[PDB]
Amino acid sequence: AGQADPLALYDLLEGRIAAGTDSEADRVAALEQVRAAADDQSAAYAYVRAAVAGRVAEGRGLKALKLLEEMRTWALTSIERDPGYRDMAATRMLGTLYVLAGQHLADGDSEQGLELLEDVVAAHPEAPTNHLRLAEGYIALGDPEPAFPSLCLAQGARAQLSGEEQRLLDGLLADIGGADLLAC
Repeated sequence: AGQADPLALYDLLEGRIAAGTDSEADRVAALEQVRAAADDQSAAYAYVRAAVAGRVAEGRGLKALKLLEEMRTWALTSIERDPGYRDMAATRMLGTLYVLAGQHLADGDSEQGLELLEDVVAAHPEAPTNHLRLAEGYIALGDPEPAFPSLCLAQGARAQLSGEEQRLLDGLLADIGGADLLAC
């Protein structure tokens, strides 16, 4: 009767986000529709539920605390269903959530979010995404020294980062005084 596939909804929302053409209304509509969609018990469904809740929360400064908990809960559900889904994307998501906003989650642990990010790097060193998110976490938690090798790996393969990821990396590098000071 026209109900959207959650995975396809996610891809459409992510396309808008990449373009910068997502409004609050677009993000909220995606959240409502994935919530309404039937759960097929897959890790993918749960990942999408978490990711879309996360995008809505991100558009509210990560201060939509109930949405952060919905993200946390569905990321854990996804991991329980298949911890290898999308090369551990749900574990990476959960790690980033904790390093950035763990203090706003009852069962979150900010510092242990770094362990999740380390786990993803250990399993999937080939993806600069993983190095970028690990570096982001170390920096967020005031521990720049271990971030530098990860920054160097992310910068070295920056052509494989999404536009959003490149802007994130470039912001971290601007904050340290410029990419020219990494001295990889």
